[PDB]
Amino acid sequence: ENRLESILSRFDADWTASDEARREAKNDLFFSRVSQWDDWLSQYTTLQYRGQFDVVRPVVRKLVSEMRQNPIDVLYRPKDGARPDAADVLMGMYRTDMRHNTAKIAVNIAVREQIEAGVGAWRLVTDYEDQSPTSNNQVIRREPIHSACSHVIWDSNSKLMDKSDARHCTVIHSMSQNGWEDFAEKYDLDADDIPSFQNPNDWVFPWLTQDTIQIAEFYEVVEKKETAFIYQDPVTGEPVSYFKRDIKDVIDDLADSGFIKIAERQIKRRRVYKSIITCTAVLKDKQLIAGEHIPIVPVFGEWGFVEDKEVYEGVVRLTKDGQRLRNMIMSFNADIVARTPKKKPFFWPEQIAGFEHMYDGNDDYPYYLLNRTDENSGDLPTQPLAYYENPEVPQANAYMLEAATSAVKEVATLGVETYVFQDNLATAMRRDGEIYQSIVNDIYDVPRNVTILMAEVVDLATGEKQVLNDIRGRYECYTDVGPSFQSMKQQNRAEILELLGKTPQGTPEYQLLLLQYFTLLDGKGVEMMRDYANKQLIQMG
Amino acid sequence: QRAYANVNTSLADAMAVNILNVKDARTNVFWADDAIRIVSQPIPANHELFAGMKTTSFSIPDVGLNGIFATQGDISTLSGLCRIALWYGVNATRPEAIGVGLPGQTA
Repeated sequence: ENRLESILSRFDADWTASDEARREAKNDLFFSRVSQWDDWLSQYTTLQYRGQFDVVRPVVRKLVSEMRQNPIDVLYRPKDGARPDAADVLMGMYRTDMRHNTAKIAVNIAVREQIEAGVGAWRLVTDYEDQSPTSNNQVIRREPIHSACSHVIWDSNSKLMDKSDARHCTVIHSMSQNGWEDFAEKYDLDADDIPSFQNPNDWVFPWLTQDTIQIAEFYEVVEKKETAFIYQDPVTGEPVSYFKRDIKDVIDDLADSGFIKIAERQIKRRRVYKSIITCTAVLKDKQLIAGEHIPIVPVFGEWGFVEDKEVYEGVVRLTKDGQRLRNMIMSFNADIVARTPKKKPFFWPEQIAGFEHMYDGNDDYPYYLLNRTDENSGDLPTQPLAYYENPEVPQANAYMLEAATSAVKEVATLGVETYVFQDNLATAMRRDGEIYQSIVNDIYDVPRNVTILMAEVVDLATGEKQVLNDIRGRYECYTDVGPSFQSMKQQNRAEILELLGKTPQGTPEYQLLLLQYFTLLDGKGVEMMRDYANKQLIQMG
Repeated sequence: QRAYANVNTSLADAMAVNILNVKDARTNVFWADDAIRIVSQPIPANHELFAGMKTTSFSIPDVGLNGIFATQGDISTLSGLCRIALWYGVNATRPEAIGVGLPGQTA
């Protein structure tokens, strides 16, 4: 009956079910980021030589560079039977509010975590922008999530790579005192009552200070049938469908503006609720957010299920044993080199009694003198002089160093190429496109294009707030993956160049060259060139 | 060695040593800021006492110190232990800079 009890039971079940993978991923992150000598728990250990002769890090760097050289971004394409330019507005909005540094950094962080540990993630948020808004005085920004394995917890009964069938997800935010204070200020929380939640990170390296304040954000999506209103468009057209949860404060202003209700239908849809919780209380209960999907997008490496249990792997998990063995063998060899008596002779003291300054190591003598006679034994016994044997690296040590290095080299090969990881990233970006499209349809002002212009049908309430009006014909574009472009003009230039590269030198070649000149950025000389191209294009009909 | 001198003469046989705290008196303490320091080390997570426990950091408010929050569990008596250990040492590096004010030192 308790909301807190239900939420905590769900979170406890999911956190328990996802324990092995989280621990392995955290170990991989620590091993491949901080130090390969992960012996914090080892007790009764004195201090000896512990070298780090890394051979896995260059492989990770090479894979990261290879996936950095090929950026991937969403590409909206019109559906089958829809208008040829049904995706221009959505694509332009997506590029406009995803061209910023934050989106690129979040994607790079997710990719690096996917390569190293095996799982990464990022998030989409909506903010109020007043200077440069994308639409409806709002912007959508993609933010990174660090250590997704331990910070983002999904539903246990989710058998999809992108978690599009999971219904809840808890994100653990950890901060210091100032971070908690500003978090409370942002979210209208109570700053004095310090929160607490499950600690997601372990104390391994001698860090003086770790995160102290913990909190959780629980996202839940509910699919239900809600009443939809079928109004009649007074500006131009035929009925437009609006939901009843929105169009609430303007439910009487639509009639004044000229919308006449025609019928009423029930339509099934998904709504997302966020709750800010701690270990003992619920701070925010069911705050509805924008979109039909949980705004967290995960990226996976080698992902699968073993027995009702998720396993995800990167490129570092299977090299750890060989790398640790190599480090241990090298440390042992360094110990052998350092703490070993050198090659020096063995002497009875009476053999060199009186000549001990000849063997000190100078070069003032032509030869070394040794005593011969003993007053009691007559003569000194004769024996071949012995020398301490020089230090030697054992054959076992050399063979195992070579074998461990060979094993690590053999096993640290992602694929043959990073094609599978790039495909998983593409799947993540397709999920990102879906989520962004839902959020845009929920908050943005999407104009409708008619074949008779763009008709922005909007209205305001008595409280001066603007309420968006969107017809149910909103999924006119499906999701694909293409090269990452910073703007629609850049994408157009790329498309024109690609078409030109395949068109032979005919009249379409001239047309495409003039088009490329038309779509060029402006200076002064290029301004003149583009003006000439525009004049030619217009004069050619 | 003489460059480090701080007193005019040395103790010469029967020098009378006068005590300067004659009465009970709550102190007033003045110092230079660098005369007192606090040396702090979090207890290592591999310490023989904190062996079977799962240790984490634990910041102390106000003062700039961090101790160890350790925790262990028991099956047979289905119970648990927690332990906050703070390791620190107050060191007076310049006692000649530290001072004490004693009022009401009447006979």
